[PDB]
Amino acid sequence: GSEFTSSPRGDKAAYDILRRCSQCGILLPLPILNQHQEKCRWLASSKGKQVRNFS
Ligand SMILES: [Zn+2]
Repeated sequence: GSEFTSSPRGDKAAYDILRRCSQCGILLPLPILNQHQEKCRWLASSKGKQVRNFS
């Protein structure tokens, strides 16, 4: 099988309100997530190397 959520990790009952970043590993509630969204977007936009696209 190739399923997920099948490995040992910490236990909590609030992982649905929190948000996590697949490239940063930090967890934010909601108002502090705005600072992550701007900075993580700026880095991901700036990280543009070996690019090639034409018609
Ligand atoms: Zn991030």
